[PDB]
Amino acid sequence: KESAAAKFERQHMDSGSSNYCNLMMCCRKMTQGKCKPVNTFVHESLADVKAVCSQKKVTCKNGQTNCYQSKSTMRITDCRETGSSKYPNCAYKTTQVEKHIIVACGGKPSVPVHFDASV
Ligand SMILES: O=c1ccn([C@@H]2O[C@H](CO)[C@@H](OP(=O)(O)O)[C@H]2O)c(=O)[nH]1
Ligand SMILES: Nc1ncnc2c1ncn2[C@H]1O[C@H](CO)[C@@H](O)[C@H]1O
Repeated sequence: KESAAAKFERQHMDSGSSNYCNLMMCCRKMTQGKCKPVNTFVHESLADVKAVCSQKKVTCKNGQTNCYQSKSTMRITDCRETGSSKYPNCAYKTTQVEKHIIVACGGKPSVPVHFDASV
């Protein structure tokens, strides 16, 4: 069983083309069983992302208060399923932007365990 922190790294970290999401959603296993409809990859170092856990506290979309917002914008890519997408033939629109990220943090040490939003 993969931990929440490991799942966060696999689905969201790509510390670092229109086919980017199509390749990544597949390699990171977000197209098995169903096409994950929306996902965000963060291109900052794992250290910079883990640091968000000690940055600005904000409320989580689900109501929890263990969420934090990055102090700076970060380079991210949003992958969104296209209308033509249909499992097992998933298809994604890739959009790069620079925005702040909001993540839920948990564990000891407190590390990201869920990508909540970009803002
Ligand atoms: O900007 C956003 C907002 C939400 N999500 C994702 O959308 C899914 C539904 O909220 C969540 O993934 P999960 O199914 O693993 O919990 C969350 O990570 C993103 O990737 N980016
Ligand atoms: N605010 C949140 N805090 C922690 N985990 C969350 C939150 N929203 C969704 N999740 C989920 O993401 C985790 C993925 O490992 C699940 O364990 C479940 O907690």
